[PDB]
Amino acid sequence: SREYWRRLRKQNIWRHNRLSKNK
Amino acid sequence: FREVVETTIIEGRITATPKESPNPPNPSGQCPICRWNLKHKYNYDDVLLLSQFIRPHGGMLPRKITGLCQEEHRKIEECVKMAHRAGLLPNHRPRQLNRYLTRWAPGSVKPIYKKGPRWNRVRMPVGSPLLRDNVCYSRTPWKLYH
Amino acid sequence: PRFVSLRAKQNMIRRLEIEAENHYWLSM
Amino acid sequence: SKAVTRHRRVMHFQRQKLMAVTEYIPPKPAIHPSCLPGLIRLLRREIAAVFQDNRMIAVCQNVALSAEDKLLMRHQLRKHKILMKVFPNQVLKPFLEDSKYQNLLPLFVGHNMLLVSEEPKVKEMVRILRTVPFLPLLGGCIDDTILSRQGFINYSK
Amino acid sequence: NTRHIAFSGNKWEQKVYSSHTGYPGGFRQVTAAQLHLRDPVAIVKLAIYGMLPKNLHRRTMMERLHLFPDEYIPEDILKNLVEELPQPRKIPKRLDEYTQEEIDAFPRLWTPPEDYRL
Amino acid sequence: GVIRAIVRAGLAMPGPPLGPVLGQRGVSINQFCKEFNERTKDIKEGIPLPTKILVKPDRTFEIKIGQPTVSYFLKAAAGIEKGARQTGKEVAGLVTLKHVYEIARIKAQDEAFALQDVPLSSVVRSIIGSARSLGIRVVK
Amino acid sequence: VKQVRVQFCPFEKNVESTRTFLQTVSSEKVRSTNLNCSVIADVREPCVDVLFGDGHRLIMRGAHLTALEMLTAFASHIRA
Amino acid sequence: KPKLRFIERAPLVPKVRREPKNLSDIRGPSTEATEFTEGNFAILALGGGYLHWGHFEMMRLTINRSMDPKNMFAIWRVPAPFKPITRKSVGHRMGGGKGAIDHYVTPVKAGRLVVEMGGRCEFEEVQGFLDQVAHKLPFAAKAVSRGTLEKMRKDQEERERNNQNPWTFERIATANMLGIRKVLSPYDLTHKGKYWGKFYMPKRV
RNA sequence: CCCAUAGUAGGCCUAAAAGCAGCCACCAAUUAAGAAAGCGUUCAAGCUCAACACCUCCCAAACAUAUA
Ligand SMILES: [Zn+2]
Repeated sequence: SREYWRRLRKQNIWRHNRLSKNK
Repeated sequence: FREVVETTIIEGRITATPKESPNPPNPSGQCPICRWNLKHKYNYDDVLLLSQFIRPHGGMLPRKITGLCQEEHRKIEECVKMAHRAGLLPNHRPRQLNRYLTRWAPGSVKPIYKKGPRWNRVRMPVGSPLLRDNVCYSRTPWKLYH
Repeated sequence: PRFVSLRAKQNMIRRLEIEAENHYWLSM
Repeated sequence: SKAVTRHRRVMHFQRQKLMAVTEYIPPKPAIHPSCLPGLIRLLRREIAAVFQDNRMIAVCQNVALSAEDKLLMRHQLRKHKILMKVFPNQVLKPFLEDSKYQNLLPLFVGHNMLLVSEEPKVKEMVRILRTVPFLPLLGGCIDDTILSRQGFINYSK
Repeated sequence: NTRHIAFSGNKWEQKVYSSHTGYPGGFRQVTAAQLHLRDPVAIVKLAIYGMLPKNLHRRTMMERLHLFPDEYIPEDILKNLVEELPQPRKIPKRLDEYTQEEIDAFPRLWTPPEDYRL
Repeated sequence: GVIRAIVRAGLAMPGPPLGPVLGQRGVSINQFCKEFNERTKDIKEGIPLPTKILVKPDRTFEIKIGQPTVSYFLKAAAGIEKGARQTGKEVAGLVTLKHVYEIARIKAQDEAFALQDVPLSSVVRSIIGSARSLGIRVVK
Repeated sequence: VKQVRVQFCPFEKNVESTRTFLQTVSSEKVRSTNLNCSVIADVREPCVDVLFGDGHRLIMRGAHLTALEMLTAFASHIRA
Repeated sequence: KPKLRFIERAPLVPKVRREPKNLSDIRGPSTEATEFTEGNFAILALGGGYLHWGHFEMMRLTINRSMDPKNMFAIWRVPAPFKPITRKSVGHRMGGGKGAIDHYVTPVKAGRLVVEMGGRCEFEEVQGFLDQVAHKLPFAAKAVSRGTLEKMRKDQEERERNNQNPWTFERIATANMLGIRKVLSPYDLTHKGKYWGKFYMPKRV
């Protein structure tokens, strides 16, 4: 549903945050 | 092509659009070089091919408009640089030492005051190595360093 | 420092070809 | 000199000739190969449900505002049962041909926000838009009839 | 016409002609462009002088070579010439020098978009 | 310009939460604590109340207010004066569903606080979402 | 700059050049910086009127034009 | 204990017998500890060299600095410095035996994994400080995942199967084609020409 | 290239440290912007990122084109 893909987007944003630490 | 006619009034007039010749000998190629069997068979000498990709003030056209390969866009971009400096494109001005085959910009290269020993000699670059894979009809390949 | 020309590679290669045919005729 | 050194030791010349003769040669084809030839259904079901819902529709270029100003527009149209919808036109161009909107295919591009409705407060929405000297009214379509902005003056009046 | 030479590549700006007046501190490196502005004979003259066999016939051979920088050759030398040798480089013509049928025979390769500015 | 604070109505003009943090745009904190005492009088006293205040370039005060906070609202309604520290496993206040629904009816009302959701689950999902991030167990 | 009368016909065939111009710089974003200018946008081959307060009248029929030429030409008359 | 434990300068039990510098502990492909063992990321050696104590402090120090112990653990694979490298006294003449033991060293051959990583971490997170670490090493090294390791080994199989060159080092050396074992090592029949000294040629098939 | 509101100045500790002094949860609203990945401030306020809407003096001379 809506909150499914919103949850998937928030986990992708967390992933990009954990990748952008050393940069 | 379209032009921007102005005088205060500014309008845009699509004027005298060309078209490519109706029979590519290699249809279902990709680049317009690739469509016409010209993958390695052009140089800076032939300006009828180079001039079709050039802005009328001498610069290159972008790769999306021409639809070239990436490889052939760097090759034509380099050959157009090497042909402006050999004076082969005289009418692509905005408004004297004779050269040809110049890789680098002529006002940017420091002279070789100490050419090295025979085992470490600083050579002079002639031509571009984007043009390695051309058809050489000699037996020796193109010497890119003089 | 000494470097390898095309003469030396072609010469080395034709010795390798004579060698490979020596390998063939010793195999029967 | 030792067999293991700190610098790369000079080879014997026939060692080096073997290394040059046994170099890697990559294969060359005769033709270069590069010179040869859930949320989406959430938008389809959601906005396709908005197609059957509305009797009247309108749209604008709602990119030209601030955040609290879009909050003011959101509350002043929250005062009506009209709804505003920021959604990509990338999926909306197949939406229109699905909903048999051939006069609405030249409408939806760029920055746009839907104003889907069943009750017209759109004259009073124009009364909110006349105090801001921008953000024009883009044409709508009530019950497969197109509304120009002159038709928004006529129908909204 | 040895003012009208044509180096290939950046040899006009990279190639260096070094001489030494024997005085200390008299080492003079001069690029090919600057030396071609000094004297428009000396690049072809030094090239030939380096090609010749390094012996005593070399300077008698250099006194057989007559270098002129322009179309102008003296009349006492014009009355001696026999054969004109072919130029070793084929001078590629420019876009002004292609005739119309030469341009028309080459195809336009690609359709430009109808709305693109140049 | 824009200024948003959490200045409590128990003390009008404290100092360091209003002195230097206002001392760049140029203020008169006597009017701010006067009108802020009007906001203290108009609602229940002894509470944190956020501001909206927009300092104009013509140098005038426009204090806009809505409901109380979410911190002392939930923690005081759960009777917690100093909240939990871990807030992942530790609990002090166990608040039922119907209490959260009863405070959520007077919640989706303001404009400056912009909790303007038309349904009820769109707001109780938010503040139960804040109840998971604090030390309050959602009973039933 | 004092006024821009930005005009287009979307009941007829659309032109996204002057509409993109209407979105990015005939918005309040530049007017958050440039307060004296007064846009007004009508809606019915497009047309952009520019009222210079001082001495000019800059009118652009941007049907075949693009947004970068219209914008940089506009700012070329802003620098004047 | 998800950090790098302290690596001592020299073990508690000493080594009283001096040792000859058998430099074939640098030469060639490593056998011990080439694969992962409950790891996901490592610092593979693209060449051989000697690790001192100060290298081990560069790795322990500059890894445990930038490391999340709640997200990442790490294991030494290379043991403590055990090879006693001697030096004679400074400015003294030759002879007189073999010099006294100066400092201990590990040998690391090529293809060795040095430091395994693990945990809830992606490769692109750990590329950074393992590339800084991989550049502070004495030998040429590289931060390598599991799928990048099998990626480049499958690449080496692709190179060994794609080359249109009829003459490889293996066919020439082992058959003694051009009489060429006069110039080659006996190790070049098993290194197959990809190792010269301590170095490694990845580009050479 | 854009583009950034709101529960909120997340709780506790901390003079306050608010995504950015530290612990822990890291839910949630619209269609969608992380209880926050870099500047930045005692603290703030302000700037970017992900995501939304368009998509002793150098040292052969030289030379890239004719079939090995
Ligand atoms: Zn192609």
